[PDB]
Amino acid sequence: AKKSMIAKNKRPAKHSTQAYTRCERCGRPHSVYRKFHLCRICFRELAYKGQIPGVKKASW
Amino acid sequence: PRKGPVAKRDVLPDPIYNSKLVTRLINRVMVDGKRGIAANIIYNSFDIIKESTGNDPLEVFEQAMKNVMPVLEVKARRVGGSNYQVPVEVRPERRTTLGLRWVVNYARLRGEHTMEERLAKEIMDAANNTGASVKKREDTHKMADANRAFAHYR
Amino acid sequence: ARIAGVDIPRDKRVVVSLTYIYGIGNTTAKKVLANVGVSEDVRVRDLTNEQTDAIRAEIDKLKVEGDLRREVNLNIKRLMEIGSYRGIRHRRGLPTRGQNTKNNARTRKG
Amino acid sequence: QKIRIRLKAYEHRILDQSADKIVETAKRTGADVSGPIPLPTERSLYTVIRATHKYKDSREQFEMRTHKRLIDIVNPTPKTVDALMKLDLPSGVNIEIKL
Amino acid sequence: SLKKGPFVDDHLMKKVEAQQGAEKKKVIKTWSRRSTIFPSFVGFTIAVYDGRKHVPVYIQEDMVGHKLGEFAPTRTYR
Amino acid sequence: QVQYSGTGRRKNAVARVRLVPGTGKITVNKKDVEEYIPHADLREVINQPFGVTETKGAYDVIVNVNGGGYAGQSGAIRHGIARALLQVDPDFRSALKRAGLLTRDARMVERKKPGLKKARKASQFSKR
Amino acid sequence: GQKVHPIGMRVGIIRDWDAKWYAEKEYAEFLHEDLRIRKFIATKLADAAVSTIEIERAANRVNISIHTAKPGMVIGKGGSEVENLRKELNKLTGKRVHINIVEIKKPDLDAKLVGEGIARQLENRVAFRRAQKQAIQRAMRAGAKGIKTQVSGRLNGADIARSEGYSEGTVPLHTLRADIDYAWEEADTTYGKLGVKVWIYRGE
RNA sequence: CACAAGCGGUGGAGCAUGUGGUUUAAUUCGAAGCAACGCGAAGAACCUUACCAGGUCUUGACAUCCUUUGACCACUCUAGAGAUAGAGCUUUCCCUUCGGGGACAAAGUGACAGGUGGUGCAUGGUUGUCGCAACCCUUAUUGUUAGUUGCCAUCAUUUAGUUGGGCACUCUAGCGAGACUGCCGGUGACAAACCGGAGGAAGGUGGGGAUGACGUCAAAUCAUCAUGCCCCUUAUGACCUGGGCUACACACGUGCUACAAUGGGAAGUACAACGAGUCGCUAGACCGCGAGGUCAUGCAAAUCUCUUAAAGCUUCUCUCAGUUCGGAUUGCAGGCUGCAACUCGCCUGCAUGAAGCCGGAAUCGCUAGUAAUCGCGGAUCAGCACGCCGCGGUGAAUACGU
Ligand SMILES: [Zn+2]
Repeated sequence: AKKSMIAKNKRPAKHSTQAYTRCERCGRPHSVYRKFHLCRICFRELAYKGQIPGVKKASW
Repeated sequence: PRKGPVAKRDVLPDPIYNSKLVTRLINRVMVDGKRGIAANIIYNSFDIIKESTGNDPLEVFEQAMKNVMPVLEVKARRVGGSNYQVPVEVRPERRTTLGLRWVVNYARLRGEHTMEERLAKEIMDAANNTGASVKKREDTHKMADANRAFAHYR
Repeated sequence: ARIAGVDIPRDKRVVVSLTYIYGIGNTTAKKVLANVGVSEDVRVRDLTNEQTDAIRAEIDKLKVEGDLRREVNLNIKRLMEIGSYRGIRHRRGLPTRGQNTKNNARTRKG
Repeated sequence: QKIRIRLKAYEHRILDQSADKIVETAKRTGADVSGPIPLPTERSLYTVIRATHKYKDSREQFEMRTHKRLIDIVNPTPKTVDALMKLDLPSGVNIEIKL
Repeated sequence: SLKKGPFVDDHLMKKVEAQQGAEKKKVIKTWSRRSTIFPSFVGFTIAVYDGRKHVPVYIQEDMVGHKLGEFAPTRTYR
Repeated sequence: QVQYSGTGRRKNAVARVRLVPGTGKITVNKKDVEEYIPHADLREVINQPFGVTETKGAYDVIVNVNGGGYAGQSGAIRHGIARALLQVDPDFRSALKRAGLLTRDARMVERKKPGLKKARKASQFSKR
Repeated sequence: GQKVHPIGMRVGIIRDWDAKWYAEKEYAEFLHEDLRIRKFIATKLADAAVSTIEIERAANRVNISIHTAKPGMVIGKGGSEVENLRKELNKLTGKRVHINIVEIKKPDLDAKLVGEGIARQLENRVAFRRAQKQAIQRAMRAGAKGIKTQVSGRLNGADIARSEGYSEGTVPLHTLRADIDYAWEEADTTYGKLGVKVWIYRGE
């Protein structure tokens, strides 16, 4: 079930400590960055294609 | 390694006595990279040596080193499924390596209330042909010059 | 005999020998010895019979005796005889605080 | 001194280009513009697992640098205000003029 | 540690206030295992849902600071 | 006055040293070098350039140091003192050059790699 | 999985970001607005063969530019289609938008165009061996240092999957100053999905 | 670093955590020699949540169409564990040529929706494992351009780099230089290459990163996402409260703390770097033994704060003991976040004071600022780290040989 849960995520929560983040492309609930609102492996996918401005591969 | 022999790891002679041997002795006492503690220990031990029935810490230390270092070590080897042991000579750096190693190891196991009361006492006992370090040397010389039997044509 | 309950050891300072009575830890010994004015001086108990009675009369104001073991015992006793989830565990030799029993009972169950 | 700029960007090429634009069009009509002083270039770091299901022990790391540049203007004139608040190029560079 | 007043639920406290008059009934059936045992719960018989059933628990006096969940376990070992 | 200035770097620490004729002494950050680096004997590492060249006095040394640890910012002080001595007379660039005392030590802290416990220490393994 | 994305290895070295704006404290909203935009305008792209799209933005206006190979069939008769693009994009972004349409030259030398075209033959029951061959033939005639193609999946609409491609000229991948291009598309004939990849080397 | 030479471990003890096994109403699903087992999970009290027990709905929690049409609400009060139902002010034309279109509740109305259900042996995509060099990044030296919020050498001044002054020095960051067997000696087929020297901050791919060919294991993943075929459809779909995911006769892996004097305790004195901050980081003053609390202050940041680092050094103790070592377990009293800490959080104080005196067979990591040891920051996040990613401080032993 992953189409009712995205709907249930966007309605206002029943208590303060009941809201939680999800990805915005997919609905992945684990390991989302809250500066981009993207999950672990949409970040690595849109960093290539140079769409996220800023981000690039790091080496030092 | 496999390619061939390697360098020798130059050391920096300590400034107090200007003697690279005291540097290696400081490096062997030190544990966990706490070097100032090792330095304090060696200097207190030498103060204890000179103050009590001493002449100079370098002299008695060199003599103790001379009395402990080995001159005939054996190597246990494998041939084709049966293993033995054979004596061989001993190159110089290995000699001082072994000497320092034994002295520190057997001072660490003394049983007094300070590493200095152990180190000074042990290298004094060593500069007078006594102490488990000298007995370790003689165990080595006795293992050699006996196990030359199955070493005579190795 | 010695100064409280039984047998405060010899040869040690008072701030440490006073630990040996059930109910006196380390800061409690400090506070007791400070409400009177007794120091250690130096690594021995060479007190006076005024110092012993001094440090004896003040311990009476605490629960340092087999009057404390009674309290602890009857506490666990009240626990195990109502419901009780904590007492149920007290009766099995199992951790009574929530401890994910995979190894954490070798202390609690040997 | 009662007028000063701040410019942030992700590319020092565009950054220096626009800084020279403003400095040139400022000293053309006035004088005494303090140089484009460089600031210490913040950096961030993002580590991510590069596989969808397993294998934690192989990762890929990203970053995002943010270059900074400072310009202070000394003794403006009723023409510098005009000739400054009008030039606007380019797109992805932050400009923030505080008195 | 709710030193800003202990915690009951309104439904539970409503029911107990309503029966506070006369001799009491065993039908106080609430889920509510987070509530503490106020000193007025004595003598009643609360039914505490343990995830599967409604266990009854008789409130003596020694149980007066604990919670209602401490008297209805959930695991079923041996 | 006349003075001589040099800059010394070692392992995240940078020092700014000043040579000034005097009677032989060194103060760092408005304190005495006996108290600032009172460890045991690092001072006998600091006074080495005077020991090898321009033997051996007399200059008061004033330094400004910041960064690193107590053992890094003494090798840095030594570096700086040597450079300043070089500045006094260029004829010293041989005796100093023979005994090190003129080069920067480029031994920095190696960076940590992912999947490893440290820069090079790996996790514990089990063939089965 | 043992190759890096060739236009993510090179971003920030010799090529630029396809999204050039700087914002802080309004960054998530902007990124998802760009995603929405770009995921919408794949409507006309279904026929008009667009390749890239560059989003810039100002105080409250959003400057857009799209690279296509069909200028008239994307703007209208006298300008009756860009009108609709703007009046539709305003309904999403709630801002002012200004499309500045570019036109692409030499369209056979573009990774997305080539691969998307030679992934439309596979749907019309065409054999793959000559689709890729004619693709690299009409990519070399435009003048290119090298090209490489690859199709994957259930080939011929058959059983267990395999893969095969063809190469022409050199395509150096490890050279950072190389200016290579890349794209990955999909299609079906009747069975599952297929993956078509294409690399073109165009000097540096 | 495959053995050999070494240094420190694991296996013994307590605790944290993952897995098997058993148990259960459920202990959700995936990973299985190297290449599964602090792995997906970079955050299980409710949520997350797929699992279980009770209470509920059926064109539907979510999308399009067509018609009546059209502006939908939110707020208050009783019943209820809530889901929901019953009553109260009312969802009320924003285009008008008098003739239409956007948002939307209900209904009808069925096309239809919905599935973390199966098949990684039907697939795309994304990884693991065996495992050219240069162009790019960072670190080691310096010229020049620019001196604020950085810096203070030549001057007065105060609590002080603070305020007048200055951009010398350090620093920050744009653009350039510099390392090429490039010179000098020997070996060697005079060749490639190797050994030694000069000069220089650096010498022989200076140190480290990114970069992973053709292929191998029908290796991993329908549970990130897509998707061919099969299956469910008043239920395998959907809403709510409470419970597992944390159960414990045991077995295996990865870690943390110790078994003390190179130590434990009390007082004083020092020295970093990477990063984070607006309803966030908290200066300062006071109250509390403490964790903390109150009034208040600067800062959207080289300006203020998190942030006086810990090992270190100097004094005074303690004396080889299951102990002034060790800190498991239990009793009582508090604090903080949160609607709420029983199952099942972190922290504080007083009391208690377990095993453990260096660990067999066997087995692991590492070639230099490395091993060993010591702290600091942040992603995720109300709260919650012995795990993960980075940063710097002190700083070794050895490599005869295949
Ligand atoms: Zn995602």
